[PDB]
Amino acid sequence: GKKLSDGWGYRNFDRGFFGNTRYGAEAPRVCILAMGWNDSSASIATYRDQIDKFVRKAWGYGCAVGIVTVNDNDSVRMAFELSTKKYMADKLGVEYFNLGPNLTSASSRNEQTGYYYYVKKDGTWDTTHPQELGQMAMGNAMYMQTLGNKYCRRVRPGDMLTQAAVENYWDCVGYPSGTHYAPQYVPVSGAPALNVFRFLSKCVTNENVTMTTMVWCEEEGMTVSLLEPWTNAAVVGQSHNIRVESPVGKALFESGEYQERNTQINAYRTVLNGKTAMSYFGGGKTLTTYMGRLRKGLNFIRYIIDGSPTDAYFPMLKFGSYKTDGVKLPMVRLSKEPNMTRPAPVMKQSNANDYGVFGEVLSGTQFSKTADSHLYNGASVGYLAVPRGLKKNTYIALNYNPLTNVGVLVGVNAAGNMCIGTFNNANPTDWVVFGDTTREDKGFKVWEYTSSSTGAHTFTVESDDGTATTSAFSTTVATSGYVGLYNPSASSQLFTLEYSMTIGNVGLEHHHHHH
Amino acid sequence: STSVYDVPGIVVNTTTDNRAAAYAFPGKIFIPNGVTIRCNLLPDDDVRKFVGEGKLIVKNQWYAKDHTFDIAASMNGNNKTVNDEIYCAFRDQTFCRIGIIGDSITDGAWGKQDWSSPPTNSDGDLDAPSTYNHSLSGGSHSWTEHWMNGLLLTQSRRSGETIYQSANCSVSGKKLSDGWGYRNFDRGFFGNTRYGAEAPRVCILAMGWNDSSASIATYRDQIDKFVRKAWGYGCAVGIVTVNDNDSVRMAFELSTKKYMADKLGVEYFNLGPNLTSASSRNEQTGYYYYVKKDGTWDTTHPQELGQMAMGNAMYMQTLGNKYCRRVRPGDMLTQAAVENYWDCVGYPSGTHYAPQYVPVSGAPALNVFRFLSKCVTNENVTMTTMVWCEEEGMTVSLLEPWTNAAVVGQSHNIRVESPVGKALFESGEYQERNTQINAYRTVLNGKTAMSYFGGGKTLTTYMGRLRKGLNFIRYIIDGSPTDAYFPMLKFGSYKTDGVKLPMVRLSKEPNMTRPAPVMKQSNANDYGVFGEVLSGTQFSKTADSHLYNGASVGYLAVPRGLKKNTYIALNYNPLTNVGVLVGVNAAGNMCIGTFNNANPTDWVVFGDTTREDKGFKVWEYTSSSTGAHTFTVESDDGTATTSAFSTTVATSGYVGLYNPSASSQLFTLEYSMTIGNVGLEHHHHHH
Ligand SMILES: [Cl-]
Ligand SMILES: [Cl-]
Ligand SMILES: [Cl-]
Ligand SMILES: [Cl-]
Ligand SMILES: [Cl-]
Ligand SMILES: [Cl-]
Repeated sequence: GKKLSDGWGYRNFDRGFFGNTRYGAEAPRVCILAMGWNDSSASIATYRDQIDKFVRKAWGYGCAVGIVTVNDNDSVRMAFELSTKKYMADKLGVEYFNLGPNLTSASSRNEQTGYYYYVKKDGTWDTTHPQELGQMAMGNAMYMQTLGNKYCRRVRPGDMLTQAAVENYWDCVGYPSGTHYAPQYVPVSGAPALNVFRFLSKCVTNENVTMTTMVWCEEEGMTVSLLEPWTNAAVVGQSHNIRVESPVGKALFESGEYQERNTQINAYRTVLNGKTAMSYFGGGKTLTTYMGRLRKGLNFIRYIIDGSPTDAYFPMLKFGSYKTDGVKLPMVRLSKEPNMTRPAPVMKQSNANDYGVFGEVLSGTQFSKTADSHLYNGASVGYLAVPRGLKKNTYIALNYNPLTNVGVLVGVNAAGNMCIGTFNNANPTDWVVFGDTTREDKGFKVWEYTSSSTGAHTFTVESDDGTATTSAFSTTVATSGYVGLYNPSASSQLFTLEYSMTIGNVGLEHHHHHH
Repeated sequence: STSVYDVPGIVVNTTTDNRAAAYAFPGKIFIPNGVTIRCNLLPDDDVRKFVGEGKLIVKNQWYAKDHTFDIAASMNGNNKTVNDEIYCAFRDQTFCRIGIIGDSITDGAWGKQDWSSPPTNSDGDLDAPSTYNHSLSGGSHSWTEHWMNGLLLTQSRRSGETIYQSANCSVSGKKLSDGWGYRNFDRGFFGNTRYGAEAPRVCILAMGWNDSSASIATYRDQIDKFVRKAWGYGCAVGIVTVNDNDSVRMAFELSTKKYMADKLGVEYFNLGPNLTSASSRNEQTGYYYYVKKDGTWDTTHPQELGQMAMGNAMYMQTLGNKYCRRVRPGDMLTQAAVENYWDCVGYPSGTHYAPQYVPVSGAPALNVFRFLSKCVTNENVTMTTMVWCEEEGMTVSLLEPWTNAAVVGQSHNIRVESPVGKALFESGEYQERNTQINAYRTVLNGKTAMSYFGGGKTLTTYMGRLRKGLNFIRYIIDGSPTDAYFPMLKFGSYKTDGVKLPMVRLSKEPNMTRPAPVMKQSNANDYGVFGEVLSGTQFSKTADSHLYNGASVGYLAVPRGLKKNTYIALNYNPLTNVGVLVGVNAAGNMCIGTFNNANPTDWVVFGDTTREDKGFKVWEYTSSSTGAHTFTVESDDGTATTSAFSTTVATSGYVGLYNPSASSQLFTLEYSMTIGNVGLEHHHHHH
């Protein structure tokens, strides 16, 4: 209810800063003039003079002065603010800020956000005084226009946050010591993926850590994936997890009079949450976790490592879009050379484009790689179709990792049965054999699911004639990779197939009985 | 400088014309603060003769009138700003005459094929005295007037009053190096009573192209001279580069006009980039933008679409900056702060209505909105907005959030034009060319879903592709409505729009009484009204209708068929519990029907009684006549077919599964909705 035209802001500069010993009883190092909305009946000239008066008082007392417009939701106020606060900021040579645009973005995400941003507890409409999420979106804009400008990366689909200059973007606080650790760059080798990295960044903590970062999404519909580049001495079951909040701010108090409303809004802010792949598969690995959708504007990312680790490595983040993420291999028909001892990807890119660790995880192409796990597992569906079947001793490879030479095989063995197994840097020793011995050149489908309990990739194979089926194969070893072909037979053979990995969020069931 | 009191021949009063004495004196003249003299300056007289903080009384050479020249403003700048004046005029609702001094491009070539220059005398200068208005004549379709169009369309959201008007004093072949722009400042503005016979509130210097043989230093000095004259007479000065299509001119413009704009502290504008975008959209736009009526190539004087694209850039760099949203695929324009982006003019009253925010409920979609914006009109309305597309290949969808008391058949329609401007005159000598170019501008047009399905509903309409740059969106509501609600707009891409559900195999629980979507997102991501309409994913929703209906194809495949009393749901709306069912009934026949918040009472049953676990496809089409969604079902063995099902009730929703049987069952399916534009037929005979 206070106005700049009244002289209230000018007077209470003294009373507010000099008169408050908790505020230091002195001029503040930074002084922000944020008034404007109340005064629209006052002349442009009048208001300009009041701004001049205010700025020079603050200048004289040693303050670094800024001027900020906080809201853009009123047609006339926008023009007024431009002619006074923006005008005087330029003329006086003081920094100008507008939080309005980001409020508009956050509040206009869909058909429901208008409620969350502008509807008061008494059920009335107010775009002048935004609700909790609105106040956060404004603060987020102010952060981006200050420290965020150099310390927060602006991202679009296709971008990656790597292990380089992590100290710019990440912190690493230990629990319970509360130590803020400093990143180190160490050379890594002795495993194919590490030889790709050459160097990773880490902290030596010997305790649980919380690694946080922020990114600014330039577009709606964006997504994020997690790379845990070296799971060192981790043990399966530890509570490693990750969480994304957007918009960002001081969390509402989960207590008091408005505990329910506050819990509701915080939950709404939390757009992603769950266990990482490391929690499923343990140490000595390099693992990828699909997470899901982000929000336009500022996103807060909190990453927890459990089990009191000696070394804690910073993760990398890959950004995509929910409109294109997945794996999409349209129908292809191609021959492969005989006497192979190693599966080969159906569709390759240049090594400069993808060296097979993280860059093409669920990127949604004919070149894409699956992920080891999802934040929301047991909700996605891998699908392979081999319409004209396969020759004997000929197989399709699923989740094949050319770097580690590990993947799943499915096809027709020498005896003419269907079979599925784990190619673990050698021909499988865990073959699951099924159906009659006449499976050559007969079509089948393969469906892949994941367990939200174990992280295991479970496979169901069904011949088109309905005679040969199995779901008896499951793996926690060949959990991600590319589609490949394998021809260990003595003759060149044709392979016809398509593959698609569809991402889901709500868990789905896929069981039926023999009846 | 010399003090004015020491200069021979000067008389310090307000009546004696000190002009002859002042310019007979060879040096500069200092007039102190608070002191005014009469100096009847002639248009060629260098106003930099005077320094200090005094004032001149300057007689109008064409009307019985005087003008004040402020030397302090001329010497130090007046701190006025083009944007400041334009935004101030919007807020204060005061008149804002915008004057432009320029050359051929700004004159209006080739904004319309019958373009002509302002009248000029035998000396080559603007006629004065004058009642000429270029905007109503040969320069009616210059980029300046398209710029005005954008301003006036933004102004329309407050009032019907025409506060933005141009004074385009631009003549082809004229130069700044000659001193022509400096001289004709006076003649153009003072000498024209239709232009107010005074300095304009805004003054734009748009010259540049002609002068490339003149020195950088020479040209800088001419800009300095011009700006200070305009400063002294009270103008908010801007400098604009209009074209970027010449390699050498770009560098020249940077070293003079951009350079001096920064040094003098006046706003700088470049319309070039947007011209480049619009003109480089594809392999054919080069013709539309740069080929003259005589079949020759000219990238210096763009055609009609080029002039509009330039004006659009100028609008974006002025009022458009706060009053036009910049969009990319994924963005939505909602019901919040519509007054910033929309107007609402009634017909025939011509009233400009003000938006109201009212609480809504009593229907699932309204409970999602909680609040909508509307106008109470009791008459037909036209709602217009503009958006700026940051990318090529973008699309738009329409949401009509509450169709209130609408009746089926009313002519509600929507139209998109891009680039934007004053429409070419559909008459005269170039009626055919003009009609052609306007049609080309109009990138989308057609009936809305409300026109098909009527009142008491919430409806979505897919529209189609937009253009990079400024897009004009006009929305008409017919049938004299009491309430008119503002629509929301969702933006996508033509490369990804549709519905795409790859092959999925999943089981569902027995004894359901409600279909359930195959693939869900979080409620925060999509609450099922508008956010995922044709977004092109496994989560996406279909639309009730298209601007271009009867051109798209829904496709469902159920390769391994279905168990008895088990169905796939199409267009299922979980909010209203409404959708289409197709599958195998308890008797073992195929069937299709409308699940209207209950099991269907309109079942269409066909085929023999052995359809269990036998594959079928389903094809969905729309009528451009009725808006109805018509279905064709065909079993893979060819024995069971029907096209006898049609709905105007279950017109949009998600893919779902329905298992009312007593056992858990597997469902294998894929679905795709492909958007088309040219209408297609899909009928065959039993022969
Ligand atoms: Cl207030
Ligand atoms: Cl006020
Ligand atoms: Cl100056
Ligand atoms: Cl004459
Ligand atoms: Cl010219
Ligand atoms: Cl020249």
